[PDB]
Amino acid sequence: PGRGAPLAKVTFRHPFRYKHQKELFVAAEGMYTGQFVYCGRRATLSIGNVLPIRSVPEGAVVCNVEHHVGDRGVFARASGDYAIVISHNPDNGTSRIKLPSG
Amino acid sequence: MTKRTKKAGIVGKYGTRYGASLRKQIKKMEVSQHSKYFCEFCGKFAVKRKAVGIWGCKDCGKVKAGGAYTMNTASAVTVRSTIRRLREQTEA
Amino acid sequence: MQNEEGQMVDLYVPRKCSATNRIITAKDHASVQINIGHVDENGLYDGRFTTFALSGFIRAQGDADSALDRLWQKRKAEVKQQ
Amino acid sequence: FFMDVKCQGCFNITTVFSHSQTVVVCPGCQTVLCQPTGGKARLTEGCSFR
Amino acid sequence: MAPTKKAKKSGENINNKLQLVMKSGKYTLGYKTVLKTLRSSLGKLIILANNCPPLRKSEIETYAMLAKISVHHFHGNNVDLGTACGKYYRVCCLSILDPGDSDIISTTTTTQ
Amino acid sequence: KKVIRKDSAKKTAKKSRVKCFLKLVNFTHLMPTRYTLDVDLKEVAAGPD
Amino acid sequence: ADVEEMIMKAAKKGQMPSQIGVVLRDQHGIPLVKSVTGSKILRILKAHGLAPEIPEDLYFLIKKAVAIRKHLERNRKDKDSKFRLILVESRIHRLARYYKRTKKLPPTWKYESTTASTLVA
Amino acid sequence: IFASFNDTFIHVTDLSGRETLVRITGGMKVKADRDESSPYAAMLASQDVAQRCKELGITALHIKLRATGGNKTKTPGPGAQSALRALARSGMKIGRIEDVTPVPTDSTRRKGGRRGRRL
RNA sequence: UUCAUAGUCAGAGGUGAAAUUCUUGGAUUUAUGAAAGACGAACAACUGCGAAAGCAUUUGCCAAGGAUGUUUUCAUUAAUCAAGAACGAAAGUUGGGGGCUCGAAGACGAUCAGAUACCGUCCUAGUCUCAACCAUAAACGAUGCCGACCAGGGAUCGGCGGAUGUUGCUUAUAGGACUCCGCCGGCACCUUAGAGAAAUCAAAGUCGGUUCCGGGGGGAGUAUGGUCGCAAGGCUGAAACUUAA
Repeated sequence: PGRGAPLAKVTFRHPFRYKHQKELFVAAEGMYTGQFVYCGRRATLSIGNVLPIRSVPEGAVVCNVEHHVGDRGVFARASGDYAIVISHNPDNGTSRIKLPSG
Repeated sequence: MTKRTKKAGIVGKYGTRYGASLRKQIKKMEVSQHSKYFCEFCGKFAVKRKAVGIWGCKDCGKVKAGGAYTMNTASAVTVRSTIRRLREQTEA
Repeated sequence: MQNEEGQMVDLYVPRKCSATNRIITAKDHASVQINIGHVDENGLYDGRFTTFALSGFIRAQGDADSALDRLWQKRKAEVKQQ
Repeated sequence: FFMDVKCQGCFNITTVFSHSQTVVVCPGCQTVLCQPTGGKARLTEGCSFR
Repeated sequence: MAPTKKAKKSGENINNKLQLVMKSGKYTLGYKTVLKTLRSSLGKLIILANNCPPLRKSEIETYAMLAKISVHHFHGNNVDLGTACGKYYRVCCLSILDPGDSDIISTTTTTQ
Repeated sequence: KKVIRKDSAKKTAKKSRVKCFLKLVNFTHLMPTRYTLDVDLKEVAAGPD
Repeated sequence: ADVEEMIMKAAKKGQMPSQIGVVLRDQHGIPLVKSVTGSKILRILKAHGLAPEIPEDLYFLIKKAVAIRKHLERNRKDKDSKFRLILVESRIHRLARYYKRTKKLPPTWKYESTTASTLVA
Repeated sequence: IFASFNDTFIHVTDLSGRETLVRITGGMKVKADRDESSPYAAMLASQDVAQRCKELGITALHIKLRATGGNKTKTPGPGAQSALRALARSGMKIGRIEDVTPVPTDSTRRKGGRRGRRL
């Protein structure tokens, strides 16, 4: 209700202690029950997976982008929006993203 | 058609009251959701709307995110295709 | 260096394999006859060729247009892969 | 047309049609004969017209 | 077309000779009886025509392994394989046995 | 594979054939994925990748 | 004259039903059967033959049409943009409507089967 | 010794011509134009200008720093172009090689007559 | 194009001539590097292919269709067809993503008597992608679609029958092509004699099949009603009257 678009309920089950797991992550277009979600650095480049910009190929539309690392994701949130990662290169220094405003 | 001249879908919801530019759009954009849809997993003509952007197949029960009004659309399709192409160039 | 490998990658043997493929590819068009090129793994051309026609002849043209100057520049390339 | 052919290996004689549609197997064992192909089947047996 | 170049999907000519098998086929239609026939080891080929769920594809594949089958993932839930099999077929899982014919299983024993 | 959950109720036990096929197929997926890994590792240890 | 020329190089009666009649029974395929043996012998089948019994033939045109239709229907449930494709699928369905004019007047079973076969194998 | 090196570029637009003498490194030593002197406009579009510019550059380029060998590189056709080169000879610079290397039209494919600017 | 970095000075941009614009807070022009978006130069040809609209990076995948050759099947099975139904550029429309060059309208400068005009700068939807509409274009080959016959001539592509050896590969050898003729389908030009009003066509021929459809111009592809479309509009479709064209 707080934004009028859907979440996908994800479990997430991995261990340790502290271990932390859960929950209702932001939906992308095309996420369905029974699809796999991968969250991290060597996640597959598939819609719905989360990973650092460095790992993403240039020219791929992304959402829930961080301002700052581990803030978990700020830019591209609202319904049908997306940022576009234009540049990287192996960019040690900077990844250039275009937000939906341009 | 049946007993319908112009056409309708929703248009009774307006009645005579309400008005035209907006009526060209709104039949189209509620009714395109209403259109039984074949589930991407199973294929049966099950898919129906749970909420805005939420779609669910009655037979298999697979529930999906999608456009507000529609099960899908051009934009989602394009994004998936680009991602797949990028992964394939990297694999190379 | 490694970026120069990673993008160069492999040998004289892959230049030939690459030449071979562009010659198969070509025909499509009209039928005749001239152009092949292979653009590398980073950013040079391995070579450019004078062809008509065939699988052995253009591996040869590949071998030949990969003579000294072009041959040497993959040999520089390939050494940099290390 | 009609064509009498003899298997070189089999050294046997057989009669096969010209430019056949499928692979021609030696009746003696099953060695290849003429081949269909990518058209115009030709061949690899020898003789003359029957 | 040529070995190294231009379009080609000629493995799909399996469908033409399968339809042609199906004509007088011994066959098996639907999971409950497909399950009876694959557990009787009889089948030599199965077709799975829907984007069948992990659990519900792998069970058919394990029966295929217990039998002596090859698994054709037609998998596109349109099911135009259903044209042959009877087009009321909105979902299709299919086993092939003695059609009174059959190079078709041999034809598709090489992939493309 | 019951999670069971509980009656007297309106409950929803998770489904009997499906949670054995979800374990047996997890195991039927674990045994080839282990065998392929056990093959891939046998082949990589012997010669290539 | 034509036929007589072939008789002298053939075999013709008695031998031929046995030679032909294995291959039909693995499963169907009449033009394939003509392309094996014995060569001379099977050529003069059409110049002197009734022919023998089979399941299929009469079905095969319909069977093959249903067989293509079910895969084409998948690619008419993924992306509409294949505008060339819709009238490939429509052509065979509807050639089937033409075929089941002529191979419906001589015999029973064909009338009954050929409505139903459309979409179900 | 004449290592003799000084790359020269001829930059063509129909309207006007300007030279920049660069080096291998990519910094620009000097450039010279029309309009450093008075005639401007439809006095620019001249080839006379291409000469004057071709020289105004050179006279420096050479006495002080002293380049001699220089590779001539030019871009597609201006009125000034031919005349640009022609003065490089009388430059008392030894022209090393001549390369035309323009930018072709190359699939700058749009309606906005992008294509036309290029030969 | 944008961003960053290098270097650097008094212009640059633009045209008929100029100005708008850009411009010292260091531009532009110049070098290298990154990201994004668009398109496929060179190639691309009297050229090939799809039913048509149309379609051009190479490359990989699924799957279709027309050539041929076979003489296998139906053995003349077939053909066209109002209604029905499908596809149907661009531009418009609508949701959502992207949004670089471009770019209506609009903002302005010059012109000029006026310019809201050509010409210049700037500029948004659009251009584009996925979803979904529309049903129209000088949708043209200005030539409906089916079949038969009736002149040749230069070669173009595909295959096919080769003939013929050689490049050239490879190397038992053979095609990719090449000297080199013939067939089959399309193409187009060059190009005929009886037709066409002639221009021309060699199909627009000589006369047979079949559908649609035509009505002197303007009024008018308009009115009104029905039908489809979100709307734009489309299909459907007259008269009063006016004129000696």
